Amino acid sequence: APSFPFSRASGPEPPAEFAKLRATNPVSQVKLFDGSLAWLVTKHKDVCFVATSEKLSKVRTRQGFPELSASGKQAAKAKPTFVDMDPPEHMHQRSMVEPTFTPEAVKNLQPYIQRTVDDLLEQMKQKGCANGPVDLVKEFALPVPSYIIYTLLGVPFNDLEYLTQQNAIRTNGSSTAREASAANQELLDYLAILVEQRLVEPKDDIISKLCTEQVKPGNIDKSDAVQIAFLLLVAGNATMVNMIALGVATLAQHPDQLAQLKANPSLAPQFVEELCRYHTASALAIKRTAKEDVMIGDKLVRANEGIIASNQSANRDEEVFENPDEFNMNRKWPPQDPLGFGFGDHRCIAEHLAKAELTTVFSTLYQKFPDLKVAVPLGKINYTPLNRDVGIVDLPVIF
Ligand code: HEM
Repeated sequence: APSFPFSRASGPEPPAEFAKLRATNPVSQVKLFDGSLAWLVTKHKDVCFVATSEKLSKVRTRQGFPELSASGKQAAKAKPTFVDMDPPEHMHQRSMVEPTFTPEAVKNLQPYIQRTVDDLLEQMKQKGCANGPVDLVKEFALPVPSYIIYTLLGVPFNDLEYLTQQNAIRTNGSSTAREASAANQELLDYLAILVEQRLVEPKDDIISKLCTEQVKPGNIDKSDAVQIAFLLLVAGNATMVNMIALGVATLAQHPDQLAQLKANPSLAPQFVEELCRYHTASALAIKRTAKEDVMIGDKLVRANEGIIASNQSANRDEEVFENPDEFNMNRKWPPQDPLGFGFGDHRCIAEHLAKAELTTVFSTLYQKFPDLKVAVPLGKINYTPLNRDVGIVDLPVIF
């Protein structure tokens, strides 16, 4: 059994194993870091089954849960939030915070999302690039989702820049473990204080809603509110940063499609849909353990065996998406959903917010900077390490 996670084939490409497995062995066994074996599911139809089967569990203290690193094994000890829950506990807690992320709520947020993107673009303009390229990640891709989710949670404007840097330090590949855990503690301590404050005078933010509607009535206590706030911050922020940077790099690689976006910004929604299919930047979140024996394709998965469902592979599934390895914002879409945001009950709570952010970015960025160019040769883009989810560490641009 091959070791898993697989490495990406190159900077921007998924692992090569997935295409071979989809063709010859779509439900296979892989070896995890601790020597345990898990089942790996690679086809779109089987990923959807894994994501919805009531015979499968996300509870991480069940025997056989497929942890991918040693830190995940000890993270499993903590009291769980809804990301790690099965029905009916899952939707009991998830529903406490879902109101902010509904399509209607996200529509109402659209002026604020646009103003955030406008302000940060204008800041970048004023900084200019007269002394060399600027890092689109540091200057733009990192603060845009950070400022928005921090603001929704309830962080005041003056604290945004410090907390944005601390969260970036958490996931920066060159941070030492001491730097990353210090940044982590800094975030948790800040959130505990903000929870104490909002318990005394609620405002109009997510933490206030949790304090007023759940903590004070005693449905949860204040430490649960901190953990839930923390989950909403760290679950998707690094992914959002990567998607923004990957969209710029991808457009630099497909000049003809960038030219269409420049001439018709209203193509931004379709560009975003294809971006999220092609660059599946969160590819290791659909994990389960079997509560009962379950048959997947031609394989029997026994109770207490772990399953990893690759939505990355599913998003390149030839049986669903014609020419899946071509980036084509003008593709015709089949009836089946792309799985960039997962599937089923656990499907990303922030799918609509994330797409609204991405759509706002790519309908605005080239109207503001029509001559935006990646400043280094495209073969020299600093992608995330090949053993990690696809992403971009820094992206020098001029404009
Ligand atoms: C492009 C941006 C993003 C992508 C590609 C993405 C992707 C995903 C994926 C693949 C999952 C697993 C879903 C499943 O189990 O089927 C997920 C879950 C989740 N994501 Fe996102 N995400 C993004 C942005 C965000 C943001 C901005 C937030 C929070 C503000 C967020 C919060 C969550 C949470 C809380 C879950 C767990 C949901 C549950 O189990 O009920 N994500 N996301």
